[PDB]
Amino acid sequence: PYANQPTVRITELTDENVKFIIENTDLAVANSIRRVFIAEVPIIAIDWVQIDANSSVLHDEFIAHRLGLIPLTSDDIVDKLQYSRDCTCEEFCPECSVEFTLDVRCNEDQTRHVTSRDLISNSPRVIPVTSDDILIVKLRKGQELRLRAYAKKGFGKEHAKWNPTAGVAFEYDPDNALRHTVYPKPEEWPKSEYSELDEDESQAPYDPNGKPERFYYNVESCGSLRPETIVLSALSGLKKKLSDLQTQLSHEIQSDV
Amino acid sequence: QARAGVSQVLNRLTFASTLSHLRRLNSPIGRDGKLAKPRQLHNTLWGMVCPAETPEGHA
Amino acid sequence: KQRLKGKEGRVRGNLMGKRVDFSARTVITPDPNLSIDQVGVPRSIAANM
Amino acid sequence: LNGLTDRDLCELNECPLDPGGYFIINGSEKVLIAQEKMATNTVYVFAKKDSKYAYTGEC
Amino acid sequence: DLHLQTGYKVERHMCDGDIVIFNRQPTLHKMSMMGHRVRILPWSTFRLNLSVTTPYNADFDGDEMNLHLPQSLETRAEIQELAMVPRMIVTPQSNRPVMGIVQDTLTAVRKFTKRDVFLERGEVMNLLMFLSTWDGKVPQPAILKPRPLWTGKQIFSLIIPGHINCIRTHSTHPDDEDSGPYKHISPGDTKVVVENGELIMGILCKKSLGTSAGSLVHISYLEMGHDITRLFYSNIQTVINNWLLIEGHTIGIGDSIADSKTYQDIQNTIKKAKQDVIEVIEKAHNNELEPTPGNTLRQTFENQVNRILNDARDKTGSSAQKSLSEYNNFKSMVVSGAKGSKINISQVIAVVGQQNVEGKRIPFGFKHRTLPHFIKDDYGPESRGFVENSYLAGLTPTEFFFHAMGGREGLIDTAVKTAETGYIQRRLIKSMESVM
Amino acid sequence: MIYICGECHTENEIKSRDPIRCRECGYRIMYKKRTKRLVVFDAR
Amino acid sequence: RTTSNDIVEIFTVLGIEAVRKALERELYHVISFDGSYVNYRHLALLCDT
Amino acid sequence: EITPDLWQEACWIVISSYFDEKGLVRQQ
Amino acid sequence: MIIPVRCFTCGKIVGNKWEAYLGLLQAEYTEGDALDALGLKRYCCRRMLLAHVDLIEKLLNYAPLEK
Amino acid sequence: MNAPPAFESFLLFEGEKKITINKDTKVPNACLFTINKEDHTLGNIIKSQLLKDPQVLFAGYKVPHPLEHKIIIRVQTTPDYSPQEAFTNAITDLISELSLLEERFRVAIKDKQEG
Amino acid sequence: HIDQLKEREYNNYSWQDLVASGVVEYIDTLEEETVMLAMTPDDLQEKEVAYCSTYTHCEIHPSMILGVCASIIPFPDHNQSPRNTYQSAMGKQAMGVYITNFHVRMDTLAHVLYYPQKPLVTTRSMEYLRFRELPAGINSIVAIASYTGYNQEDSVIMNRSAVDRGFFRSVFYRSYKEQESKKGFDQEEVFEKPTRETCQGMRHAIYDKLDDDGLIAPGVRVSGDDVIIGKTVTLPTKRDCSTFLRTSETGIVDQVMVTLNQEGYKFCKIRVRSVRIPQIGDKFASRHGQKGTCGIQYRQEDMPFTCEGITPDIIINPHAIPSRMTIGHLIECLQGKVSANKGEIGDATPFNDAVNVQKISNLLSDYGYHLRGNEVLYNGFTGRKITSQIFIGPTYYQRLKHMVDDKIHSRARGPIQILNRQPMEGRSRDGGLRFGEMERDCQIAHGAAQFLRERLFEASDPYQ
RNA sequence: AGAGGGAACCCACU
Ligand SMILES: [Mg+2]
Ligand SMILES: [Mg+2]
Ligand SMILES: [Mg+2]
Repeated sequence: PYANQPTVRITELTDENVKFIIENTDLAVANSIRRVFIAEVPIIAIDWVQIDANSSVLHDEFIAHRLGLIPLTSDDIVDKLQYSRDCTCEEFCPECSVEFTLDVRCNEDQTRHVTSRDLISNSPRVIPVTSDDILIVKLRKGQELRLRAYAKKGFGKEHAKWNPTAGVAFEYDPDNALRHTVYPKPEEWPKSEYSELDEDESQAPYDPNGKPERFYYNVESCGSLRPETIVLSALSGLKKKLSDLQTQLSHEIQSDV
Repeated sequence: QARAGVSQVLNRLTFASTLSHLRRLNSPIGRDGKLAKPRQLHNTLWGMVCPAETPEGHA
Repeated sequence: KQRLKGKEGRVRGNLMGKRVDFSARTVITPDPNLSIDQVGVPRSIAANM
Repeated sequence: LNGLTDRDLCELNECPLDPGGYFIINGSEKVLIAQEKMATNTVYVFAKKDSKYAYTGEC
Repeated sequence: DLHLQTGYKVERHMCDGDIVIFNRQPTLHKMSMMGHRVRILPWSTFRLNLSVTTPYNADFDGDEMNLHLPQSLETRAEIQELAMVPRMIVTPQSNRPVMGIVQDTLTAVRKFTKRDVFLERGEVMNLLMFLSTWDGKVPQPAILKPRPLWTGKQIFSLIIPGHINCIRTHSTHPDDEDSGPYKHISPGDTKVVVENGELIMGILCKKSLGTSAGSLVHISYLEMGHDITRLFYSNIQTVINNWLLIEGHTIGIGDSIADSKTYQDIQNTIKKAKQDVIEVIEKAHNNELEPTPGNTLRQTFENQVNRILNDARDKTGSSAQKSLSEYNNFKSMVVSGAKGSKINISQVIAVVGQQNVEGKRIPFGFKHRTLPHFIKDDYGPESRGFVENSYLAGLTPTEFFFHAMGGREGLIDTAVKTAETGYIQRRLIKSMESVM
Repeated sequence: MIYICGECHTENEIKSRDPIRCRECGYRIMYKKRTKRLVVFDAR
Repeated sequence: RTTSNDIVEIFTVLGIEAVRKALERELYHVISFDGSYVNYRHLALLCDT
Repeated sequence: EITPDLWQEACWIVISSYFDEKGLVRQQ
Repeated sequence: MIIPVRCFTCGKIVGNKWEAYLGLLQAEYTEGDALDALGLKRYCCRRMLLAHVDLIEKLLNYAPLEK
Repeated sequence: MNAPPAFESFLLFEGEKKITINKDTKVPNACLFTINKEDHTLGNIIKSQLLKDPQVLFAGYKVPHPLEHKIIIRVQTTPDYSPQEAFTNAITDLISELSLLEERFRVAIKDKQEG
Repeated sequence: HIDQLKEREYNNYSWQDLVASGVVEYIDTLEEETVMLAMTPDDLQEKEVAYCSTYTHCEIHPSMILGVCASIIPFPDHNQSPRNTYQSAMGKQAMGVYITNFHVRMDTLAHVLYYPQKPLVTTRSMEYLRFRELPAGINSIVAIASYTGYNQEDSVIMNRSAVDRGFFRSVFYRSYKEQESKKGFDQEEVFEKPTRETCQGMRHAIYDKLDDDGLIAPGVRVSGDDVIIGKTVTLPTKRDCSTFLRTSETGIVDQVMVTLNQEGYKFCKIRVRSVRIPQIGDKFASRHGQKGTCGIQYRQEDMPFTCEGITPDIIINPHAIPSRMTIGHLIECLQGKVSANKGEIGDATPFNDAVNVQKISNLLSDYGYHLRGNEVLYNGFTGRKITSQIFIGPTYYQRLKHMVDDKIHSRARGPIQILNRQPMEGRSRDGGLRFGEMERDCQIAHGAAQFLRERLFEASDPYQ
């Protein structure tokens, strides 16, 4: 009646992705982890745009949308930052926002590419992933674009700009031994990267008492967070949600009893 | 007594709409007269009129 | 006579059938989570009626 | 706009890809739709159902 | 002015549980206006269950419907006691149910009710949570050892309300099973028997859960009432739609493709048919054609060639339908009765067939030829509109043009018949409106 | 207020209820300027 | 057993009850040719009216 | 001087020349 | 009109890839080889660059209303 | 015009209780837990942890409507054991599992980086 | 001739030189009855069993029998002809960049899409229709599956996380024109900011957003029943004839233009923009007659995913395919998968015979996918494998002009007609729905006498 | 402090 003791092994660790395997755990726990990867990891993104001048061929909310989709470096101060609904600063504060400033005017003859490098922030910890450059708008001669931007803290449930990851590859049982899917012609299917069988045989023999384990992961980061710390933030967030649920359940038990 | 719908406002919803409106034909048979023979796709329309492009409804 | 004779005259278009109050119209979408005698109504329409 | 280059059309704020072929009447773009009609100066022979004439030829 | 006393009337906003009239034009029959209960949801569209889209004749491709809100207790009680949706399950027009199980739910019901479907414990609990009328007791599994496994028939027997007794047959039921042995021990599980509210055997389909007389829904209505039948509908849809998440359904290229042996058989049949038509043409030109009783030379020639072409199309369709595997999604859709048909399968896989205009083969619109690409006085199958290619192989441009000519007739008929039918309906109603 | 001329692209001070004519433009069409009040945009 | 499908001649030859029965038969034929079924009461009511 | 094997290239080059010269509203 | 910042499917950043893609096409790479050189392996990310039509170049041809 | 704001999928406004417990009168030793502003992420993991307790007879979750944000979890236990105790044990159990996984993942990161 | 047309530029050899050389001839319908025509120069003119050996003319390409709207259909000979007709109808309603000059044109109604894409699977006729210059639609990863029952009948399940990234977002433009005029000798209309004490009829709407000349400045947010142009006519002290927005508009003023009309009077046009994020009920269509509304939107964590983490943007129901017989949809999906993996643009000219389903499958099998395009998908909610294998691939869809926000309507009480004192007609006039004769007949068959009385007497006009 | 019209024609939706 108690938990499993899951073990984790890491095969690939770069600046863009982590390939790791989790063994001895449940399919529901694995799916909860992989869906907390997408929609429950907080990062920092632009959520408040005020445009003073816009003479470009793209309208104001088009520019605001393209600015909000720009990823920002949120590696260490995302936990120190507070949600705007949970901090005492009315409108925006440095504890509840990060201010950006854009000021580009095209005086020169050939067209100027307004990129993410032109965004200037007050805090040195937040960079729009420029240690190429995300193109925002192209300016003809005589055109101008000045604006202010504020960045909040949120996760992927609210909006997809707070999604910290690219596509998350999740896979269990590469050789169909549990028969969760039924191939009408098993000889016609390509074999997975984690397939442990020979090229002659298409599927493993059916396992009657087996249950899914040894879950394969490949979490690709978009640049906002390191893919090593995406997993740690996800685990901490899921643990925090469970602890909050436990506290509310216990309080309800003492209230109704 | 005059014919109607000879001149129409140009449809500018998309480029395909504009081109198809600029290359449109019309038959002056009334829509209230209800006969299958003028509305049928004749054999002589090979390569002259698109066999697929036609409105749905009374026209 | 033209005010009474045909369709959308006074008799057929204003007495046998007529435009009514307390009505609404919008596009329908499926919902398998509703019972067969239940209809989903948007909040703006339910506020207007 | 006849015979103008793409740069001239852009300087006159006109789309180079616009095909033309329409009229501007009171600011609204109007298009003339071709009307089908029976060909003239040719002899056709028909036959009606309940008419008193068994065979009729018209021109 | 906010003081309220007895006798005042407050025009409050519409809330949950309000009774409304839901209508879709045209209003052909009395089930096109039925009463519903209001549930308030986000976004700006009307929501409705997939069962009631059949009496409304509606599909979600841009249809709009009208909402009528009764304003008095008199008319609210009248709509509640007369025009509610469960009270219009069975029509008086043809004494059969008017609403049935459709689409994804039907296609997944037949797979759920197939014999080889076994459910384990967590899936059983997940499905049992979507039963509103469940009594909270988990039934004994059909298999207890080595591992506890349930069957889909057990869960659907839990769905079945009361003690309904019903006997139906599956669409793939052989005609020789009842005559010979194994009458009550079915090899293909194609005989539906419901005894004492439990599904003993059989595979459910259109013929048991559809809008036909003597169906399970019809007997459920006539034995239990509209409330219990409404709960039956909702439970079927919720449980089966939640199991469809585990099961899955699709359609693809591999369903529409066949094997090379069947392809060569189809090609041989087409070649033999074309050779036969050439032989009949030779007999007609050599004055060796004896007219059939009661026809001229043109009539007997057209009858003979049309018989040859129709037999060819039927034989190719039978070969294509025999070629299908048990996992074929087209066959699943057709056998369930949700959508599609065997002629649709035949036209997809083997042969589209002869194209007809005004019930007749393609006329010579040019001077004694159908197209300029054909030679004069050619009565062969290619010249007169027989398409020897399936939709997968692609219709050849002459076949495309002839198919467009064929479909234009159906579009024209659909455009034409509506005004005449509407005038007939109006005249009939105005004649017999006051007969009581 | 000030309007932008058609092809001159030049600001010109125009009085109300007066004919619309451009300063050193022969052109009869002029456009209004961008508002000075601030508008807030939400990137969602 | 000899009968026609012309309503007026059946009427003027045989009588009102016979043409009522013939009209019922012709309506049933033109409805059930499509394989559809309608209840007898509606056809009987139309023919009686 | 015949094109038996490559015909698609020649056909669509001819069609491209036709649509380069005439256009799509040439009748109007 | 302009290249989107992120892939619609998975959210991978493709806004910075457009100029390098045009540079590789000018340097006479195959389109597939350029897509593999840019690091796009999923066909969603591949079709984001493969099916893009850059209309902002046509839109910048007209003279601006402002100075 | 009828689009709900995106924060209502996970934020409790004033008046809603996070968890409400109602007993089930049809069968003994059964309770229904209604959890607001949560979804399959917690529902599936709580159900799977509850199915590992041998004294739990029934365990499942459902979402009544995808447009709304609530979960109904029905737990039936054997007599002498209560569904509230089963739920508390499951949550504590999952927290312990996640803590073990977090510390082992940290060890694996430290091993892979410069090692 | 082929080489001279290959070097078309810097040689001035063209179609006129081709016609004048005597190799291409114009044939009308009457002369077409006396010629023998061939599909193909060699495939119908070789040596075989003799069908005809007196050919006089040859087709250039058989796919030129299609029109403008039917030339954008990929594989149109694999579809049913009613579906080809429906796509030819709906291609004129597909939304996109309708012209490159849209920033100057003050059209009454306009729709422009944010991110149009050229199709991955295209027809060779598109180059001459300029479809790759002004596209209308986005390639989308489409999985044909029965997921949660919200895509049943013709409905569509969309990806919310894709939509939040700009998928099928668009701008709706509307232009309002107002013309001041001296209609009477003592009747003058002037553009001015109305003032409450000097204007006879002032509505409850606010007039603060206007300037002193009575015209609202560009860049100002506007909403329902707001004032955009302030026009007042003197009363023989002044009657206000200011124009208002359409109800539930909620837009932003984009451009304000002032000019003089033909009569020499002041003329003003204002363009208002509004963004349209796709919602439940918005209508979407393929290039094969498969139209339908958006049933529901799921986030990326809830949509099904493959082994690589790809989630479909759009899920359509498999029930649409078998009755409608649009196999060209599936072939377009398969070719789009092959084209996206290879890096080329697929060719879907109608009568090719150089492309087959088997050839496309053999090309797909080299890239590591199943040859028929199926993939193993996982459940978004539970993580379990789906037992069936889902057919998934990129497919070009379009957004149509019919959105639910332009069609939603409700009325409790409001304006009435002058003559018969019944409610008005139309959405814009806050009108009421019609309870027609067929509805009255249906209520008669119901037997709801007091409901029929309320609808026809009490809900509509009562009188004494 | 309830403004505020109508006819015709065309296109489009189910
Ligand atoms: Mg229907
Ligand atoms: Mg329908
Ligand atoms: Mg419909």
